[PDB]
Amino acid sequence: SINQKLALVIKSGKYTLGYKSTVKSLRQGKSKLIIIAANTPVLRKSELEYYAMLSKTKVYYFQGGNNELGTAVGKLFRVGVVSILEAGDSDILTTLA
Amino acid sequence: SQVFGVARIYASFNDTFVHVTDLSGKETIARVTGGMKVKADRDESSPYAAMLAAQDVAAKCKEVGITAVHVKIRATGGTRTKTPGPGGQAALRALARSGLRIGRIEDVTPVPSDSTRKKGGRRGRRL
Amino acid sequence: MRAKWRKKRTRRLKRKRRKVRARSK
Amino acid sequence: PKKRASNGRNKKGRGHVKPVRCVNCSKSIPKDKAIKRMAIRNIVEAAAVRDLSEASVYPEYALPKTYNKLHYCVSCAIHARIVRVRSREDRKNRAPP
Amino acid sequence: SGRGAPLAKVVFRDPYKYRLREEIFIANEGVHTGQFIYAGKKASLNVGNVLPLGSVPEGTIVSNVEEKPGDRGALARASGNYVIIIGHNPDENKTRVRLPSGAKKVISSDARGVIGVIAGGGRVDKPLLKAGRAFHKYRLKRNSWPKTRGVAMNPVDHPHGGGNHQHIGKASTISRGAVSGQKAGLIAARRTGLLRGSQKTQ
Amino acid sequence: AKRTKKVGITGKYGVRYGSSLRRQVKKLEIQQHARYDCSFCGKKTVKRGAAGIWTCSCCKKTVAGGAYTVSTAAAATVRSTIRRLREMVEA
Amino acid sequence: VVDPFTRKEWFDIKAPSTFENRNVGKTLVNKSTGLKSASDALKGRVVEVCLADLQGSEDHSFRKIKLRVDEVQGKNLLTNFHGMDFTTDKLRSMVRKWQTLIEANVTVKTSDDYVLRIFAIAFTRKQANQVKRHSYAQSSHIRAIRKVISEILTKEVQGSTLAQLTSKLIPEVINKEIENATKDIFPLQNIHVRKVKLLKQPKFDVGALMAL
RNA sequence: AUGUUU
RNA sequence: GGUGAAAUUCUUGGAUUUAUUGAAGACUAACUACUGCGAAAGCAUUUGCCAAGGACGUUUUCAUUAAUCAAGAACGAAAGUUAGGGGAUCGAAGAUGAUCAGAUACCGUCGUAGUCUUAACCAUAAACUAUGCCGACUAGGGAUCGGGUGGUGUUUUUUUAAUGACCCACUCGGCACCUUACGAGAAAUCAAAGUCUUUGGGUUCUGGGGGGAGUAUGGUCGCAAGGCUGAAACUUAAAGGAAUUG
Ligand SMILES: [K+]
Ligand SMILES: [K+]
Ligand SMILES: [K+]
Ligand SMILES: [Mg+2]
Ligand SMILES: [Mg+2]
Ligand SMILES: [Mg+2]
Ligand SMILES: [Mg+2]
Ligand SMILES: [Mg+2]
Ligand SMILES: [Mg+2]
Ligand SMILES: [Mg+2]
Ligand SMILES: [Mg+2]
Ligand SMILES: [Mg+2]
Ligand SMILES: [Mg+2]
Ligand SMILES: [Mg+2]
Ligand SMILES: [Mg+2]
Ligand SMILES: [Mg+2]
Ligand SMILES: [Mg+2]
Ligand SMILES: [Mg+2]
Ligand SMILES: [Mg+2]
Ligand SMILES: [Mg+2]
Ligand SMILES: [Mg+2]
Ligand SMILES: [Mg+2]
Ligand SMILES: [Mg+2]
Ligand SMILES: [Zn+2]
Ligand SMILES: [Zn+2]
Repeated sequence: SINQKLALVIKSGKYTLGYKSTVKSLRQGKSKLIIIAANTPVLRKSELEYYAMLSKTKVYYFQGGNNELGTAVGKLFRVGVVSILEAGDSDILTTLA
Repeated sequence: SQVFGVARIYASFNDTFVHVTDLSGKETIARVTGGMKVKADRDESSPYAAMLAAQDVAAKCKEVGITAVHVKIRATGGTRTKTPGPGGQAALRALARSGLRIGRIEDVTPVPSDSTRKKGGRRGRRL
Repeated sequence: MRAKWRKKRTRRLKRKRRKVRARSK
Repeated sequence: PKKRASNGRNKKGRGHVKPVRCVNCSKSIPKDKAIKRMAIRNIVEAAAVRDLSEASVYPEYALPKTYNKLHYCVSCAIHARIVRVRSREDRKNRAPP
Repeated sequence: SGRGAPLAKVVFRDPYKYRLREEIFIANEGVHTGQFIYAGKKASLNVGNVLPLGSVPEGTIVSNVEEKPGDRGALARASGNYVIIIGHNPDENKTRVRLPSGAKKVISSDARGVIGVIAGGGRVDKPLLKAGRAFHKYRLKRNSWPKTRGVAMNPVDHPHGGGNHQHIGKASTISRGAVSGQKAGLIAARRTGLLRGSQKTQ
Repeated sequence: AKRTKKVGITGKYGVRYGSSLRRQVKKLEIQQHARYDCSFCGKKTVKRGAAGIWTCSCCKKTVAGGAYTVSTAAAATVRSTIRRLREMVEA
Repeated sequence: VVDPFTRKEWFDIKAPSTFENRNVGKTLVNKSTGLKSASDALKGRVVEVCLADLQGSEDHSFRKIKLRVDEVQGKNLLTNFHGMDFTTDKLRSMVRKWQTLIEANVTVKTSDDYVLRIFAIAFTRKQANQVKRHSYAQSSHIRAIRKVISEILTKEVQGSTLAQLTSKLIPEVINKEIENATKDIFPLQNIHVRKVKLLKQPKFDVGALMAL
């Protein structure tokens, strides 16, 4: 599922965790897809959406909160947004929508 | 070609009701019970009392103008018996034999979906 | 006597003994 | 001793069976133990069938039946003779009469 | 102060003059700061929104319910209390509601209520545990505590006063038609003693 | 070490007020002094102010709640009922 | 010493609009007075009439039809469909041992304004060459059958008015549709729409009522 | 329907 | 109304009955079976979500990781306890009507706690198959549940075929059943209660005539009711099991 693809990207691909690194990757154009936690504040989610619209980056809305997103990306801290730089050997980039 | 009422025979134990009403049931015509036709306090459910009550009900119905009746027979129902009393058959006999026409006999005994824990206790009535 | 009622009488006796022992100290 | 090879009931591999109330005395008896008889009677039992066919306004009315499942406790079934005391060998006969 | 339920300060825009209008609502449980509250006939069925009683479906749980339209809230205002919509009478528009006391009331369908239950529920479940805690409770409500028993007074002070033993002497159930100075005890009591069985007589 | 066997936070009350009352008070004091998860920032930083007010030390968001818990079971049931009725009204 | 039947006048329940027959019977009520109108005493009465007595065909002896008086118009009670139910004798006759009983209930809105609850019943059946004596379903065939029946009922309703739904219930085309959609799951000998219940009426709509 | 002891 | 018959009870404030609605809580009839799942207690309306599980199939993987288990833990019908909610029905208590010689019992009418639910206790039942668990072997047979395999198979349409349902045969696992028992038992009966004087596959628990007595005491658990552990003095020639005839 989505958690499995996220784990595959964590173990094999390239990624950034957190708002500042995600926005940096979006403005650098090296973000392939951004996953936004459900409990992310709506203003921050809207600004990330605007950056992804400007950079033509896909947006996936994680059904869980930041704790669940951190667990899915295999970390022990809260993650409000994940940016995928290189999908690696994982089908997260094409098997969406 | 006929004027139809509803017989609504409630044949419990200890009593039988012969209660002829209109097609809707809002208005009733000559509701007679088996106890009104006997004074023993135990024959009120008896077939003779039911026959007399139904004969009186039919006589009063065919002065109002009821010529035929659809038949709805019920027991006590609920959680008590499910079995019609001894007087329902005699009441139907008298209704059919007093000149009234008979139509659409149905058993309308109330049947629960396993509700209303029954009276008597788990050891039942001890006789 | 029925064993159940013997048990009930014994339990009542035990309760009475417990009360009379508790009242002393 | 043990009167009946399985039990005075029908419960093996079940453990617990919900009770039903005897139609005669309202005693609680497990459903697998209660004596169950289907009563499928003509509304007009035997005598007034002719009278009701004569008084009926419909030719070939095909009068209905009353269906009622009767659940009896052992004591009430024996008292009302729905079941009877049988010989020791005749008890081992489950075919209905 | 003096209220169990918290209050919510909700700021609206004045539709007729350029300024802000602060209103003091009784906060419903789940209402949070920064939340948008919608009030009117066309507002959505969300907790904290103010709706006419007729505009909500049967079974809706409301609070701060107006007894009359425009009274700005009369019913189900204490902490943890709420009013249940049980049905509407669209002709001669009225809404049937159940009050916290269990009483059924017929209210105009234009009367408003706040969706949800009043915050602060479960307050009376905690024992006060202390005369000091009762003191601080009533210090910010009114001088109604502590209470001297009338039976512990002298006859001049109370109907229950006097006697060589502390006792009422006559029935404590007092007629509704009694006058001031007599209405001490159980006024117009339909019944007395420990309540056993079910409530909601009909 | 475990300083008290059962009184817990009610050890401050000593031997007063009765064991049943101390137990009833203990349950709700534990509830009211517990730290709860912030539904907005996901942090275990929500603590009670006055009764019915629960504020997150992070993100400074305060929510109206129960007197001693953030969400009463009655309020959760009412939230579910309102969600269901809103869904029925919209469709 | 009053004889309440002297002051009662008769009315004719011209109950249906399309079933097969306008006349269903007569009913009596107290004559109109100042503080008690006969039109008020009427116009709420529900009459239960056999579908066979409505269609003239004896193969409708079950499926009684409830009709509520919607308007009293000069000794003619113009009613409309209020609900239908199978007879107790028929239902008990179909409910037999050594077979699986499947029941499905849906709450649907008709095309125009009407809210109905549809109860359908079905029974597993023996094949032609079955030796097995019970022919039970596997509790997932039951779920698939219930899903299919619910879809069929919710498609037959929501695409027709109350009158159209009644005129589709009389031929029992929904039963045949269920049989055709379920014959690939389980035989289902005795598919029937055992009950239609009217949950909420819309605005009176005397114009729509005035069709008979 | 009930009828106590040996 | 209620009963075998009555009475308490309701009733021209219209009782009971009938019709259209509403509300409340409980329960899940018929389908329901010598049928299913679960360690047991238990589990029977639909649908959605959440994890779980046996059996089957497997030319997938590890390789002894296993069996039974003092101490120690989880669950544990009903009743009962505490605090809320709910309280329709039935209903320990209580009140009453009748019988009786007495009947604050059976029967009748009410009716509190309870019955329902949340959060905590309680840990007991003829908690039974009165049959510990694991393993091997020793008759026959037909049903049935779940999985699988095969068929010139019947039936359902998609357009070859396929599944779906059904039949036949086999197979694994399960609830059981019928006959016969080489065998076992005191017998009733038992495919295990057999493979025991031809006595030993492994392991846990329990009993030593009947009472006193599951009592006293101590310990321990429980808010309590009580639970677990548990004597002795003393007393007694029987108590008991199965079966036979009256
Ligand atoms: K009688
Ligand atoms: K005094
Ligand atoms: K109760
Ligand atoms: Mg009588
Ligand atoms: Mg007897
Ligand atoms: Mg015996
Ligand atoms: Mg058991
Ligand atoms: Mg005081
Ligand atoms: Mg005082
Ligand atoms: Mg003084
Ligand atoms: Mg004075
Ligand atoms: Mg005075
Ligand atoms: Mg003094
Ligand atoms: Mg002797
Ligand atoms: Mg059912
Ligand atoms: Mg099954
Ligand atoms: Mg142990
Ligand atoms: Mg229990
Ligand atoms: Mg007796
Ligand atoms: Mg034991
Ligand atoms: Mg045992
Ligand atoms: Mg011994
Ligand atoms: Mg013996
Ligand atoms: Zn019985
Ligand atoms: Zn926060």
